[PDB]
Amino acid sequence: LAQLQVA
Amino acid sequence: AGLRKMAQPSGVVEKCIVRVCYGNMALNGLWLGDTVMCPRHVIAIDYDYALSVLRLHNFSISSGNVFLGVVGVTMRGALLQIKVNQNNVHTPKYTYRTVRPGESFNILACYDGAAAGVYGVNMRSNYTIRGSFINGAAGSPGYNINNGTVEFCYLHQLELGSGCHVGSDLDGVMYGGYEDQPTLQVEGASSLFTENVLAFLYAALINGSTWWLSSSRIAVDRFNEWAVHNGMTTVVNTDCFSILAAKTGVDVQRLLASIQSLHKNFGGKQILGYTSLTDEFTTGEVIRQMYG
Amino acid sequence: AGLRKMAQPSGVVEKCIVRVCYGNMALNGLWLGDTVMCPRHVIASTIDYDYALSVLRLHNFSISSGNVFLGVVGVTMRGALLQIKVNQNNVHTPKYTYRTVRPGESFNILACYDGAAAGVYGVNMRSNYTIRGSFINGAAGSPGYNINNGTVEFCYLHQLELGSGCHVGSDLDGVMYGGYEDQPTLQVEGASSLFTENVLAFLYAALINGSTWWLSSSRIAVDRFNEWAVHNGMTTVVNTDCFSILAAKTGVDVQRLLASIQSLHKNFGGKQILGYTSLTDEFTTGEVIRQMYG
Repeated sequence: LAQLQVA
Repeated sequence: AGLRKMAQPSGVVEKCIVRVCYGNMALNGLWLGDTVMCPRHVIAIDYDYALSVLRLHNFSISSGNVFLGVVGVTMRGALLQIKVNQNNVHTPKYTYRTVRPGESFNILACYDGAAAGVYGVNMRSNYTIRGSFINGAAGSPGYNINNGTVEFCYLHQLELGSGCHVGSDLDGVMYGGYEDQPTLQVEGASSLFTENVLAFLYAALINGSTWWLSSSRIAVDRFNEWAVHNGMTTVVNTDCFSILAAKTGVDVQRLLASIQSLHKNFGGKQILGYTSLTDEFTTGEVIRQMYG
Repeated sequence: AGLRKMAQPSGVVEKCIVRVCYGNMALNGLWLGDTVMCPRHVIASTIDYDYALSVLRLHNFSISSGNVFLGVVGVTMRGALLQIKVNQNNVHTPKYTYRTVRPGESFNILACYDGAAAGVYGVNMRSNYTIRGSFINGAAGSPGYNINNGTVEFCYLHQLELGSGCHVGSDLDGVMYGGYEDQPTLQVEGASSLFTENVLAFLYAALINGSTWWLSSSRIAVDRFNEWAVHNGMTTVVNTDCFSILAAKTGVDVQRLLASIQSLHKNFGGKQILGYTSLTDEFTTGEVIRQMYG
């Protein structure tokens, strides 16, 4: 699970 | 005296940060001239389809309290290139440059379109950086400053399962070819950049740390054979150490032998506060901090 | 995820740096309103600073913001600083306060040369009132600061380097940290100890980031640990309430971390924690809580 760091 | 990982002053970049919001998504953008660049996942994936059904008015882009009107959006690799209705009058002289493994740059960590922190990093051989970012950090820029010209080299994109960090360049090209997708990706193995470790040891000598210094030498050729079995990069050229070797009177071959003994063990001692070899400092950083 | 020693953004401070020259000396000053503060050693030829001030000519100062020179109106002694009154107000003066930091507290250094910011990094005041900096000749007058809700809190102006390479400054009231003399005499830094409350914060950051290899199953009471600490190069633990949220989030109490600290002493260097020296003391509970949770 790559985490695309958008809020 | 001293050696510290530091950043170049962030003021000229701070005035370029904006908040970019779309739907349930919020991250940071970089506002230069009349364009805002941000990671495309803010519209999340078939990114082309996402763009095709975009409603421009669903954007909220702001610089502090100042809202920016969206004129148009185009895809730029893993970035959106957003044309806005106002020029950023505080746009600095700037370039874009893609960095290579082993090179240092500055991260301005941003949340909600405002700079929160600044720290230096170094691009690993697997194209990740040792960052500190939590959710909302995407779009934080990486930069270097040369002669007052800001060279933008990174926009933060994602964190891998192991916790290390991946960005794209400002051309929209992801470092290391990682995908801006929520999929299982694992970063490759990484090796210590020997050239950087050498720079660190020269810094140590200049700061009076000599306990670890070998009387022995190892030729660059023989070292490189050991290196590839021991998680370190090869040394091909040593021109970048001429100044430091002259300042200290210690040649690269003696430092390479020292590296071999220190790679396994520091034996409970420290070198400039470290208990393990570090490759985060380039020869350039070391020369600047020692000599200005 | 991750943990890095960061600086707060330096923009608001950068516009306050000036170059201050007098005679053969050049260093940095901090220009706020119509005053420039700088280390008083810029007027030195032991130094009798009162004598040096008595023979000073105002026209011998050269103070500049970029290529703009400021007219000098007056000078007053302020401990180890000079307060120099100038004929122009800095229009970029932020809202600001002064505060003297205490050992174990973090702040930001803006390293300056020739009246211009060159680098920015976070530091932590040591138990012997020195900071682990990187400064070379010309850095005196470089300011230390914290930013709290839009107000810049100035807490340090760089003064000198001791023989060991340790860095010492004064607060903005002109009081030297640690009582070191702003003189070129031989002084040695006091004994320094690792700041245990900060090591505790660091180990909580490590747990939150999935690092548990070093975690002891044993426990030691705070006061018993403190007796050990002062014979083992570490400071006593005085504040524990600050750890309440971290203990709650991790399920690990302070007494367990204290036992872990003792054990980390006994194979010191055998392994890093989050890529750092295992007994890192440069992070405060506040810094950790910010980087973990925002």
